[PDB]
This record gives sequence, structure tokens and C-alpha cells, in this order.
Amino acid sequence: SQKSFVVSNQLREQQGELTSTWDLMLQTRINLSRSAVRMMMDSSNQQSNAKVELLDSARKTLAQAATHYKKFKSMAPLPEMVATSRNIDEKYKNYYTALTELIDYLDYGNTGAYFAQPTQGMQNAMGEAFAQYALSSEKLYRDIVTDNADDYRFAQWQ
Amino acid sequence: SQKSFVVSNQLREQQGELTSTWDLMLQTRINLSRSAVRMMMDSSNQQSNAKVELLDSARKTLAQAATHYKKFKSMAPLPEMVATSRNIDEKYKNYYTALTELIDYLDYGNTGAYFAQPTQGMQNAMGEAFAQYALSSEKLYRDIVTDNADDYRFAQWQ
Repeated sequence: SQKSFVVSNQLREQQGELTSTWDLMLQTRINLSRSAVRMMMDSSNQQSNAKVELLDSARKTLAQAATHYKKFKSMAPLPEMVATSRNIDEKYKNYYTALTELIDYLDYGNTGAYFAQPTQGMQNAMGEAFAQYALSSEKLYRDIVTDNADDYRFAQWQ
Repeated sequence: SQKSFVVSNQLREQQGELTSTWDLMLQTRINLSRSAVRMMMDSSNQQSNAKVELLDSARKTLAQAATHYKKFKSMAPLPEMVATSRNIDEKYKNYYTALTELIDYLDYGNTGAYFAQPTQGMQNAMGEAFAQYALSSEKLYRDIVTDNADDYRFAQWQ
């Protein structure tokens, strides 16, 4: 099918990869918090072992998030999506770096530095960026498939 | 026309409400864990004082999740989506109930009951169900927009 089908499909797949990225960043946050609460309990016998398996689960979900994000970046943007795509990038790198620092803080037993990070603010900023992306994508998508402004070229360095 | 557009747009809106539902269940899980961790810092701290605020934030996100799910349910399924919708309902109800039970334990500071509840498997089952839904929807969407339509009718109700 059709070249507008390729373009419209691309927008849905880009959204799908960002959805997966965001989901897996949230799962990373959950896993890290589960690890932290284990480290705040009377140690060994209970946990001290669990805390490690949970931190490893956080590493895994975060690597999966980064994989989805790389797949996102592999799909050329529509020119009208470049600005919101860059805003996604800015917030993603900040939250991704925040979660990698959390992993590190817990890996060395540093719950104080874990609690000290303003993680929630960075999560919220990503969430809001992801929402603005989805608004812009959906409105372009409508234009494309009702011919109201296909575009209909990918960004490219011609 | 276009009725084809009404149907395809419906599939996308349904996927969007389920995405919002899942996102907000995960944020509930995060907020619950952030509350639980503060319930274990306890005493002076400063960090601990937010334990009730965080549990309230969890109540908020879970209620938002339920609202998105109600919106999902407001949109009549196509017959081809009924089975996977029912599977989503099952896994949603189990995970929603799990989260509410976590809330009710932390309501009284019952962190041992909170830790004992086997939440992670219900979370995972929900996640799998959402994945399966998303794949079936996308496949159906592609069938719909590549024609023929005609053709696609919403569920009837007698």
C-alpha cells in the first residue's frame, strides 16, 4: 500500500516506541523503589539478595527503555514533528540519566543520595513532554489520513 | 463518507485510553512504593513526613486510571476485539483490586501486609494483556485502513 500509508504507519510506530520507552522507565522507577525499600529493612536473612535481584530488574527495564528509544530515533521524523521530538530527547536524557544515577546510588548502599535526587520532577517533565508529543502526533496524523496536510516527506539531508 | 474513519479513529482512541490506564496504574505502583519507603525511614528524617501525601497521590492516580478505563469501556468494541477486551478486563480487575488492597494496608501503616501481597505477578499479567491488546488492535487497524470498508461494524447489544 500507498506512500501516505508509510507515513501514517510511521507516526503510529513512533508513538508506539515512545509509549514503550515511557512504560519501561516507569517499570525502572518501580523496580528501584522496590529495591530501596528492601535496603531499608533489617538486613540479610530477609533480602540482601532480593535487593540485588530487584536492582538487576531495574537495569533490565532501563536497558529495554533505551532500546525502544533507539528504535524511536531510527524512524525519521516528519518535519512538523522535529521540534517536539527534540523536546522528548531533552527530557528523556535527563530522566534516563536520573535513573542510571539511582541505580548507582543503590548499588553502593547509598539510600541518602537516592532520596536526595529530585527524581519525581524529572519523571513529570518527561511525562509532560510525552503528552505534548502525543498531541502533536495525533493532530498531524489526522491531517495526513484526511489529506488535510499529508506533508508528506520525511526529514532528510538532501 | 467517512465511516471507515470513525472506526479506525475509534481503535486508536481505545488504544490511547488503555495506554493512559496502564501508565496511571504504574504511577500508582510508584506512589505506593514511595509511600512505603517513607514509612520505613520513620522518626525525625524530614523525608518521612510525605508518607501520607504520597499515599494520597496513589489514590489520585488510581482513580484517574479507573476513569480512563471507564472511557475505554465507553467505546463499543469491534467483534474482532471482544476476546482481547475481555482478557484486558480480567487482568485489569485483578491488578486494580491488588492496588486498592495495597492502599488499604498503607492506610494504617501496615507495611508487612503491603510487602506480603504478591503484586508483581498481577502487574506483569496486566502488562502482558496490554501488549496482546495492542498487537491485535494494530493488526486490525492495518486491515481496516487497507480496505475494504464498507465494512466494519461495532458490536451489537441484544
